[PDB]
Parts: sequence; C-alpha cells; structure tokens
Amino acid sequence: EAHKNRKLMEII
Repeated sequence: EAHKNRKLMEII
C-alpha cells in the first residue's frame, strides 16, 4: 500500500 496511502489524506 504505503504510497497509494501516505499521499491520500495526510500529504496531499
């Protein structure tokens, strides 16, 4: 998962 996730709410 990890990059389709750390992007998705918490970076964008």
